Amino acid sequence: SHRKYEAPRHGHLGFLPRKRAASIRARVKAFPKDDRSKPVALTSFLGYKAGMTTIVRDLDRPGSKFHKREVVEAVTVVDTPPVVVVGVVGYVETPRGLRSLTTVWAEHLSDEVKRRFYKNWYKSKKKAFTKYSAKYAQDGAGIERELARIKKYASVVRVLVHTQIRKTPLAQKKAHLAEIQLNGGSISEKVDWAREHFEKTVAVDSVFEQNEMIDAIAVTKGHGFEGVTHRWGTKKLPRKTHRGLRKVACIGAWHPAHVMWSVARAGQRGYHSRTSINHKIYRVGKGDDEANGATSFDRTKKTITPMGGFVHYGEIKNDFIMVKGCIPGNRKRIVTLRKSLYTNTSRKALEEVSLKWIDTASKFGKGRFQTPAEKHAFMGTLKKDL
Amino acid sequence: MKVEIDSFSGAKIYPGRGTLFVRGDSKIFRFQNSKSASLFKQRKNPRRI
Amino acid sequence: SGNGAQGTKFRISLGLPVGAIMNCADNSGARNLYIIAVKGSGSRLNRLPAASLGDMVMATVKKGKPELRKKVMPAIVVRQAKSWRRRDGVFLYFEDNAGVIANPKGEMKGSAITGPVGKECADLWPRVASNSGVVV
RNA sequence: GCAGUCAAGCGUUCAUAGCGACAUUGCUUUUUGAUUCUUCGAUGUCGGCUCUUCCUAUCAUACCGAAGCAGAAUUCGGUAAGCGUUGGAUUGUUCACCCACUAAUAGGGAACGUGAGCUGGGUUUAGACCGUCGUGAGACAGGUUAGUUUUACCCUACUGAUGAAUGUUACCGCAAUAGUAAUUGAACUUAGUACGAGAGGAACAGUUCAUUCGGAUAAUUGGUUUUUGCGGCUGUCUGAUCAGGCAUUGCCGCGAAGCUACCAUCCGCUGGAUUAUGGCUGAACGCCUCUAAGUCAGAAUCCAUGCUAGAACGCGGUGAUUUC
RNA sequence: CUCUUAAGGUAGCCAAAUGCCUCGUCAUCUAAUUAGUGACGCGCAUGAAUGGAUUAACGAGAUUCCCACUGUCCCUAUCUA
RNA sequence: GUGAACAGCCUCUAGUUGAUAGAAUAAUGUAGAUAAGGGAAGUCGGCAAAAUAGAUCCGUAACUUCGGGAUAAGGAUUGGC
Ligand SMILES: *C(=O)[C@H](Cc1ccccc1)NC(C)=O
Ligand SMILES: [Mg+2]
Ligand SMILES: [Mg+2]
Ligand SMILES: [Mg+2]
Ligand SMILES: [Mg+2]
Ligand SMILES: [Mg+2]
Ligand SMILES: [Mg+2]
Ligand SMILES: [Mg+2]
Ligand SMILES: [Mg+2]
Ligand SMILES: [Mg+2]
Ligand SMILES: [Mg+2]
Ligand SMILES: [Mg+2]
Ligand SMILES: [Mg+2]
Ligand SMILES: [Mg+2]
Ligand SMILES: [Mg+2]
Ligand SMILES: [Mg+2]
Ligand SMILES: [Mg+2]
Ligand SMILES: [Mg+2]
Ligand SMILES: [Mg+2]
Ligand SMILES: [Mg+2]
Ligand SMILES: [Mg+2]
Ligand SMILES: [Mg+2]
Ligand SMILES: [Mg+2]
Ligand SMILES: [Mg+2]
Ligand SMILES: [Mg+2]
Ligand SMILES: [Mg+2]
Ligand SMILES: [Mg+2]
Ligand SMILES: [Mg+2]
Ligand SMILES: [Mg+2]
Ligand SMILES: [Mg+2]
Ligand SMILES: [Mg+2]
Ligand SMILES: [Mg+2]
Ligand SMILES: [Mg+2]
Ligand SMILES: [Mg+2]
Ligand SMILES: [Mg+2]
Ligand SMILES: [Mg+2]
Ligand SMILES: [Mg+2]
Ligand SMILES: [Mg+2]
Ligand SMILES: [Mg+2]
Ligand SMILES: [Mg+2]
Ligand SMILES: [Mg+2]
Ligand SMILES: [Mg+2]
Ligand SMILES: [Mg+2]
Ligand SMILES: [Mg+2]
Ligand SMILES: [Mg+2]
Ligand SMILES: [Mg+2]
Ligand SMILES: [Mg+2]
Ligand SMILES: [Mg+2]
Ligand SMILES: [Mg+2]
Ligand SMILES: [Mg+2]
Ligand SMILES: [Mg+2]
Ligand SMILES: [Mg+2]
Ligand SMILES: [Mg+2]
Ligand SMILES: [Mg+2]
Ligand SMILES: [Mg+2]
Ligand SMILES: [Mg+2]
Ligand SMILES: [Mg+2]
Ligand SMILES: [Mg+2]
Ligand SMILES: [Mg+2]
Ligand SMILES: [Mg+2]
Ligand SMILES: [Mg+2]
Ligand SMILES: [Mg+2]
Ligand SMILES: [Mg+2]
Ligand SMILES: [Mg+2]
Ligand SMILES: [Mg+2]
Ligand SMILES: [Mg+2]
Ligand SMILES: [Mg+2]
Ligand SMILES: [Mg+2]
Ligand SMILES: [Mg+2]
Ligand SMILES: [Mg+2]
Ligand SMILES: [Mg+2]
Ligand SMILES: [Mg+2]
Ligand SMILES: [Mg+2]
Ligand SMILES: [Mg+2]
Ligand SMILES: [Mg+2]
Ligand SMILES: [Mg+2]
Ligand SMILES: [Mg+2]
Ligand SMILES: [Mg+2]
Ligand SMILES: [Mg+2]
Ligand SMILES: [Mg+2]
Ligand SMILES: [Mg+2]
Ligand SMILES: [Mg+2]
Ligand SMILES: [Mg+2]
Ligand SMILES: [Mg+2]
Ligand SMILES: [Mg+2]
Ligand SMILES: [Mg+2]
Ligand SMILES: [Mg+2]
Ligand SMILES: [Mg+2]
Ligand SMILES: [Mg+2]
Ligand SMILES: [Mg+2]
Ligand SMILES: [Mg+2]
Ligand SMILES: [Mg+2]
Ligand SMILES: [Mg+2]
Ligand SMILES: [Mg+2]
Ligand SMILES: [Mg+2]
Ligand SMILES: [Mg+2]
Ligand SMILES: [Mg+2]
Ligand SMILES: [Mg+2]
Ligand SMILES: [Mg+2]
Ligand SMILES: [Mg+2]
Ligand SMILES: [Mg+2]
Ligand SMILES: [Mg+2]
Ligand SMILES: [Mg+2]
Ligand SMILES: [Mg+2]
Ligand SMILES: [Mg+2]
Ligand SMILES: [Mg+2]
Ligand SMILES: [Mg+2]
Ligand SMILES: [Mg+2]
Ligand SMILES: [Mg+2]
Ligand SMILES: [Mg+2]
Ligand SMILES: [Mg+2]
Ligand SMILES: [Mg+2]
Ligand SMILES: [Mg+2]
Ligand SMILES: [Mg+2]
Ligand SMILES: [Mg+2]
Ligand SMILES: [Mg+2]
Ligand SMILES: [Mg+2]
Ligand SMILES: [Mg+2]
Ligand SMILES: [Mg+2]
Ligand SMILES: [Mg+2]
Ligand SMILES: [Mg+2]
Ligand SMILES: [Mg+2]
Ligand SMILES: [Mg+2]
Ligand SMILES: [Mg+2]
Ligand SMILES: [Mg+2]
Ligand SMILES: [Mg+2]
Ligand SMILES: [Mg+2]
Ligand SMILES: [Mg+2]
Ligand SMILES: [Mg+2]
Ligand SMILES: [Mg+2]
Ligand SMILES: [Mg+2]
Ligand SMILES: [Mg+2]
Ligand SMILES: [Mg+2]
Ligand SMILES: [Mg+2]
Repeated sequence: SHRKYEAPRHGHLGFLPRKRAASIRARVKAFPKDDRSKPVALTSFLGYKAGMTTIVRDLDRPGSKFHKREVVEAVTVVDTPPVVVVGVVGYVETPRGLRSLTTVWAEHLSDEVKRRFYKNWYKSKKKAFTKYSAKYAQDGAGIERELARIKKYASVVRVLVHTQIRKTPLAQKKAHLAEIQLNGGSISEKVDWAREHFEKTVAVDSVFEQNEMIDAIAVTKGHGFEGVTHRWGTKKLPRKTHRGLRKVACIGAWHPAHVMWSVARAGQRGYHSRTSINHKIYRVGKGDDEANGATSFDRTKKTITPMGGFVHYGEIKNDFIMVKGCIPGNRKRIVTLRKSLYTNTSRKALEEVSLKWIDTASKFGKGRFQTPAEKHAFMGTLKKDL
Repeated sequence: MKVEIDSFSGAKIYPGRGTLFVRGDSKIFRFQNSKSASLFKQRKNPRRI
Repeated sequence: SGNGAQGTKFRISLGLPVGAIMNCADNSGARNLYIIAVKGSGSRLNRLPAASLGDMVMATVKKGKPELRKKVMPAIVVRQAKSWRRRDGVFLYFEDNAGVIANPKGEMKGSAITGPVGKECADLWPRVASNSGVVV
């Protein structure tokens, strides 16, 4: 018999299976389209999510009801250290996909990615890339042989980079390695651009910019073995039900004599590699610049770091991308910011917004003061500081 | 950017935070957080807190 | 809203489902209004049609004049007392629930409103703001 | 129950816009019967709640074709199940009947879906009451009232979880295949314009938002308090004070952190190939024709862009590769 | 007026727990009521110690409505053993 | 001792400190709870739960067998010195 009242299905079948992923670094499933006329630049970037804040700005949307009126939005502050190039990877188009055949590393790698390659840095002899340094000891016949194949084959080129974790207040002290595909034209100049950038850092002053709809790829905050009501959003059973009310009722019919793959069943919620798209960048700040939170309307000397620092993270002493809306992933987690896959023109993109007030009140409690100089002026003298 | 004063205590209410409350005879009160809005509904005297 | 409303309304927090008894603040004689329907509600299973500020609801007069009782009539909510959110960041709410009597076309039945009406209702219905006192 | 065939007539005139008698050929079996094949060393039999999937005889949405289609509205039909189909009063009800929202609120199947999922209200017990029938015990698809809902730890299936063996170990990847989602409306403008004698009254493009669904997320707001964090209070106890014990977390106010909410916020992409249909050139048939060969534009369709997993026996690159 | 019986249901009451047709008809309660109550009744099959009708008080009895109140529900979320 | 009280809670005299334990705090449970707005729209049905609760003062209807209904309903006060 049919349903008495038909209802939409709880959940999304295009996100099954909901098992755990491989690593905490979410890999990039797709890079933007290669253009032959654009200059050679990076098309994705890796950062660390650090806290959120509420920002007052002006809505530059004509035809709306709050045009030229202050609105507030919630933004995220992803951390951005200097990121250095250590490797070049090529890929030849085969009839079974892509295939890497040459990966050329750098000469003097840092101790961050050397710690990545070992599971026990305290017992290891630290002998990684010691016989690889013998390649750089000769004239360079074996060095340019590996790059001449990239100048001939390997139509698409990806670049191994890693974040400088020692400029980041995390307690990990071990860098994350990832691939970034380059969509600049003249594919022979791809490996010629990254040969000069061996042990040379890459900032976000040329990768990203102001007023840009970008993508975000990260791993969902885990929640362990979660029950079926909070996982799928199932309507709860009444109070009178024996042996369970926070469950799902009967799974299916008699025929087929199995459990279908589309019913709501209990299992892992969290730790899912997701991809959220269309996020707007509001501010790209410098690390050495005093008063990163200074606004042209505000003109005061204060940074984006709250009073007492960020919740469970610390302080920002480096660059940062200040992007619109909630980004997937939790605090202290690696997150890959990606360029847009298409030219967005939908009247919410290409909007030249300008910030007005950047909040730096404490997120550890109820924020009553922005700067500690404002707290000393409002509260006055106390028993201490004498 | 406009900072209003608290109706109960007198602290600085920042744009983004704070809960406004309007009385039935159209008097507008602006509270800082869930503390002063709770002590207003219990008939507390701000000159005694 | 529906047909007859000038302009659109941004979504605020719903606080008045079907079965809520609000007040009636005008000189029409009705004392309370009983929500039986919401114009523009969703057709989802097991959702009570909920209302907010500025919504056009179908009401039945329970207390007041006997000529206004035992009949269906439209109503426009003027006070909600649920903490909604405006775009500028304030979380404001009234003291009680209230509404006015109206026709299906949108005109007012009374002549005055003895209480405050928020700007989400005063900008959506022009005849309410013409008879209201102070806004917000 | 549904769809035909023929055409006497209805439709002011006109059989076939929409219908269609008298006859007649079928399909479905979501009705009720017919039969007694399976089950009486037992398949737990009604209804609702809850949940997934499938069918089209399509209510709405997308694109079109006809009209006794001027516009608006409505009726008929095609490709189409991608997506949506409710809040309630009463009834134990399926059914039925109203109120009302909505773009619309369609018909169904899966052991008349689903009781080791629930409820048990009805009927299918033992108590009892009334009416009728019987001399009586008692009977009654007559009415009413109270009446135990048992077990998964097994195998499989499913949601998740590791994992031996491919010289070992570590890092970065490719991708077979499988799943796949976004849906729908209102307002402003176009426009009181097209149309019409008037009455009345659109549409594409553009813009602002909303309905439902999905994934995230805690800045703020709201909730939760075993931070028993601080303060207050009662009864009793340690002689008083201070500071505490106990009252199965004593009670009350506040309360970060964490969790969490369309009671909070953010986000949901783009091309190609087609069906219906409308045409191009062009025969069969010196003409005429969307067609027989070729070919163009085309739907919420299909496949990809994208997104989610990564074959634990699919694969590639690279680092290191032990001395008692 | 007529047939017939030993006598032909009287006083009351009623879609009541007793009414098949019935979800009776009317009025009220409700936006909407097969429910509840108040009435009408030629009442398949109401009725006088088979006890009829009405009753204050009483009830872990059956049913309907209203106020206060509440996650029971919209709509779930959190904490503790 | 508090209190109307051999109520509940707390201590003295007397008896015990026995009921398999350790480490974690996932789902689902059993038990005890709390929730903004609305207030039963859930459901066969206000089922379960919540609210009211002691004392003093004021006030208390229809109806009735005049005994009752009645703690009717509906309000106020309450601590320390
Ligand atoms: C009628 O079919 C039922 C069948 C039945 C037999 C035994 C137990 C339960 C149901 N019998 C009655 C008398 O109802
Ligand atoms: Mg159905
Ligand atoms: Mg229903
Ligand atoms: Mg891809
Ligand atoms: Mg790729
Ligand atoms: Mg090679
Ligand atoms: Mg280790
Ligand atoms: Mg630390
Ligand atoms: Mg956990
Ligand atoms: Mg939990
Ligand atoms: Mg959610
Ligand atoms: Mg039970
Ligand atoms: Mg459920
Ligand atoms: Mg399953
Ligand atoms: Mg905080
Ligand atoms: Mg709070
Ligand atoms: Mg608006
Ligand atoms: Mg009034
Ligand atoms: Mg329901
Ligand atoms: Mg049929
Ligand atoms: Mg004729
Ligand atoms: Mg004709
Ligand atoms: Mg014909
Ligand atoms: Mg024939
Ligand atoms: Mg026929
Ligand atoms: Mg046949
Ligand atoms: Mg049928
Ligand atoms: Mg037959
Ligand atoms: Mg048989
Ligand atoms: Mg059987
Ligand atoms: Mg069985
Ligand atoms: Mg049995
Ligand atoms: Mg059995
Ligand atoms: Mg004609
Ligand atoms: Mg016409
Ligand atoms: Mg019209
Ligand atoms: Mg299909
Ligand atoms: Mg489907
Ligand atoms: Mg839909
Ligand atoms: Mg209905
Ligand atoms: Mg219902
Ligand atoms: Mg019902
Ligand atoms: Mg209609
Ligand atoms: Mg069976
Ligand atoms: Mg059948
Ligand atoms: Mg069945
Ligand atoms: Mg079963
Ligand atoms: Mg059972
Ligand atoms: Mg039963
Ligand atoms: Mg029963
Ligand atoms: Mg029996
Ligand atoms: Mg019996
Ligand atoms: Mg019987
Ligand atoms: Mg009866
Ligand atoms: Mg019974
Ligand atoms: Mg009993
Ligand atoms: Mg079990
Ligand atoms: Mg067993
Ligand atoms: Mg098993
Ligand atoms: Mg398994
Ligand atoms: Mg070996
Ligand atoms: Mg106009
Ligand atoms: Mg005309
Ligand atoms: Mg997100
Ligand atoms: Mg609180
Ligand atoms: Mg508490
Ligand atoms: Mg304390
Ligand atoms: Mg106190
Ligand atoms: Mg004391
Ligand atoms: Mg002292
Ligand atoms: Mg003791
Ligand atoms: Mg306790
Ligand atoms: Mg909190
Ligand atoms: Mg929690
Ligand atoms: Mg929202
Ligand atoms: Mg949502
Ligand atoms: Mg949106
Ligand atoms: Mg794309
Ligand atoms: Mg194609
Ligand atoms: Mg083509
Ligand atoms: Mg067609
Ligand atoms: Mg031609
Ligand atoms: Mg010819
Ligand atoms: Mg064609
Ligand atoms: Mg052809
Ligand atoms: Mg031909
Ligand atoms: Mg052509
Ligand atoms: Mg689509
Ligand atoms: Mg992908
Ligand atoms: Mg997508
Ligand atoms: Mg593999
Ligand atoms: Mg294989
Ligand atoms: Mg395996
Ligand atoms: Mg292979
Ligand atoms: Mg290998
Ligand atoms: Mg390998
Ligand atoms: Mg008589
Ligand atoms: Mg007599
Ligand atoms: Mg007599
Ligand atoms: Mg009778
Ligand atoms: Mg009856
Ligand atoms: Mg009827
Ligand atoms: Mg009446
Ligand atoms: Mg009722
Ligand atoms: Mg009735
Ligand atoms: Mg009666
Ligand atoms: Mg009869
Ligand atoms: Mg009798
Ligand atoms: Mg007698
Ligand atoms: Mg009783
Ligand atoms: Mg007794
Ligand atoms: Mg616990
Ligand atoms: Mg005692
Ligand atoms: Mg005790
Ligand atoms: Mg024991
Ligand atoms: Mg233990
Ligand atoms: Mg629990
Ligand atoms: Mg509540
Ligand atoms: Mg609130
Ligand atoms: Mg409340
Ligand atoms: Mg109430
Ligand atoms: Mg109900
Ligand atoms: Mg009620
Ligand atoms: Mg009942
Ligand atoms: Mg029911
Ligand atoms: Mg019922
Ligand atoms: Mg019952
Ligand atoms: Mg009740
Ligand atoms: Mg029950
Ligand atoms: Mg109870
Ligand atoms: Mg309470
Ligand atoms: Mg009282
Ligand atoms: Mg009484
Ligand atoms: Mg005193």
